[PDB]
Amino acid sequence: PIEADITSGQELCTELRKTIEKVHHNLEMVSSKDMERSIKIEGILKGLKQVEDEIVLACDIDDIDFVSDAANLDKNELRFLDEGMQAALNGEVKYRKSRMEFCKCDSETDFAAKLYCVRQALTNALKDEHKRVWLAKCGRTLLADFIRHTKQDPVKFFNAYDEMLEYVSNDRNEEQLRQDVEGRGVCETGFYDVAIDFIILDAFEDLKSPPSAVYSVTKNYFMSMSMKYSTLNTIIWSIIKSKRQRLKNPDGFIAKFYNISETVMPAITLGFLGTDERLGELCQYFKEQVVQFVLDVFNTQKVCYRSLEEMSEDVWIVMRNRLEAVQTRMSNE
Amino acid sequence: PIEADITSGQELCTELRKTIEKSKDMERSIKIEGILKGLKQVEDEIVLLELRFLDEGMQAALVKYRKSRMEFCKCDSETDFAAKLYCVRQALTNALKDEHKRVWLAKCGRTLLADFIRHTKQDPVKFFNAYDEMLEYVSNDRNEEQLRQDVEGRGVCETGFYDVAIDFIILDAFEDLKSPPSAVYSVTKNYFMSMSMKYSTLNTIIWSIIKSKRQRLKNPDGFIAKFYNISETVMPAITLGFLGTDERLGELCQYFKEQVVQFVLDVFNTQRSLEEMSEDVWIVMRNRLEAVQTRMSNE
Ligand SMILES: CCCCCCCCCCCCCCCC(=O)OC[C@H](COP(=O)(O)OCCN)OC(=O)CCCCCCCCCCCCCCC
Ligand SMILES: CCCCCCCCCCCCCCCC(=O)OC[C@H](COP(=O)(O)OCCN)OC(=O)CCCCCCCCCCCCCCC
Repeated sequence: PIEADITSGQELCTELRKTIEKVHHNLEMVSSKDMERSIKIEGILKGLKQVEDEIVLACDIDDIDFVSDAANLDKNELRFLDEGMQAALNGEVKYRKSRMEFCKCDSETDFAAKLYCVRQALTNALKDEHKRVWLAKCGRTLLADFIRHTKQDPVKFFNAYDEMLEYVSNDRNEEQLRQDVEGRGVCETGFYDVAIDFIILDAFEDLKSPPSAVYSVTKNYFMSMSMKYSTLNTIIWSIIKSKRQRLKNPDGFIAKFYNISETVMPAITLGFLGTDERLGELCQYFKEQVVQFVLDVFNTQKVCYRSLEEMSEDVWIVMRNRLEAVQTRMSNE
Repeated sequence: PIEADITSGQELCTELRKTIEKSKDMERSIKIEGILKGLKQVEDEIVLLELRFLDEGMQAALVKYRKSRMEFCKCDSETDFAAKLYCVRQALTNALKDEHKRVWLAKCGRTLLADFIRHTKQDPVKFFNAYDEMLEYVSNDRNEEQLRQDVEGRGVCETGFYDVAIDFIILDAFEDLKSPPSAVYSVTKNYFMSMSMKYSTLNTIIWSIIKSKRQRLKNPDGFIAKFYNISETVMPAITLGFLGTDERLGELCQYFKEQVVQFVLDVFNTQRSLEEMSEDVWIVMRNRLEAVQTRMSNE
């Protein structure tokens, strides 16, 4: 492909030189400006010929990102995958986004199966209360360390994070949590469906297509970090205030998360859409490992697709370690 | 002719430039980057290288314009558009041959927008400099060609007052304020922010957007850049007015919008001659602008 690109480019430059040559020969035939044009075109032709010979012969910010571990990838028989496969063929896998290509799967059916399996493994591993407690504490210190890195105070985030932790731990709020996400088109209420697909992955998607206004403000090389952040918080606060008006329940799941968004979104936007390579690289490492986690659990060659307990162990290992590497990347500065 | 030929080369270089944009591996990247560097250099070089008056406009199209506002002025047909418009163009430019009327209208528009920036408890000093800088620009006939190439580049047909000021700037402004980005609208209509908080946030956004737009201009001292200077200064006050929570400023904003629209409606109303309608269009214009500056002055 690249060879084809340069091949066509070589043809373009050759024709371009031919065009300039004709003009120069012509201009040569016929005032100071007339001679002036011939002089400039002459120089233009010289440079284009040199270039010809040479040919003949939201902005992502990269950051160190390479975490890997042992994987069980020696068998082709994966009853668990087949169970999801059969269920997928059965017609019991209703997705909300179908990120099959994002998960690098073969077809909707392979994604549909692997999803049904990943749903099971994640919720199964999160049956352990210690794992839920550890994961919450890790996400807290991770987002806190970042909000710290923007020279901000994460108290309000702690309040929203803790307020949200009490809601999900209290099972009496389960129906409302469903009524919310189901009203926003989410099908099941597992961790992946509500946390990964609905919140984070959509957030990484929303950060790739920001309004022309907000990004024009973030990428202003004449604004300090402080004024960038101050402007962003006002916008985010006013939008979440504007969205909170439309909610059917002011203490429901969407409102409880909007409280977290009001606090952590300003710092995250400033990271992804700012001009600081330090803050931007932190965001990319965070994004790259979260995406790599979703990529790893959707690979029969990285996790164990044979049983619930094997996959539950594997998906928890990948989740636990990816999040730690990010929290470390954040804690050390 | 030869100009078209060099224009053809410009297109070819532009396409090649984009195609080029699309240890040995690193070495090749450096080499192609150098090729792209040089290609852009020459690219830039190449770039540098009964109804009497109606009858006049009637069948005159047999009238190049930008937007068909046939409904905007509620006349019979598109062709009735071209006549009434061709007709309005002449009257405005003819009446604007008078230096006294040019001076009065400029003086009126100046104090009007200043009262606007004042209503936001702001200082219109920067606007005054931007307003004057362009007034010197349009008054100097040596900038006439550049003023064409700019507006000509944005699809404007004629260089009269109506085509550049009303059709191109004002009426476009009334439209863009009706479809604001989801972000800017939520901030202005935030009933929990003070007047100061809204204006300051709006100015930061507007200043940064115009910086992002100003980067794309072909002339940093051309007509469009001179207008962006006016926009950078008065637009924050105007946006906060139309989309804010103050009913005093909002009502003032609405009165201004209603007065300009009815003026455009009146000049496109038959119930004529070159001098007779030139007299008529100026009186309505003079009267509409005065009524607005007055209601602005008292508040
Ligand atoms: C970009 C970063 C964003 C960070 C902020 C937003 C995301 C985190 C905060 C919101 C958490 C929602 C929890 C409920 C979800 C749900 O409903 O999932 C249900 C899950 C799955 O088990 P189950 O309930 O199906 O088991 C039923 C058995 N019969 O179990 C829960 O109860 C939730 C478990 C997680 C609790 C939160 C832990 C801390 C936050 C996550 C850490 C990582 C942050 C994101 C990294 C990309
Ligand atoms: C939404 C509000 C926006 C406000 C800020 C932007 C608009 C106002 C400021 C910029 C003025 C541009 C002038 C060029 C226009 C043009 O092209 O008109 C061309 C006219 C007509 O003659 P001619 O040039 O065609 O003759 C060509 C012969 N060869 O003559 C001019 O030279 C312009 C005369 C007017 C000068 C400006 C008057 C003061 C500003 C307006 C105040 C009231 C508000 C507007 C009400 C409709």
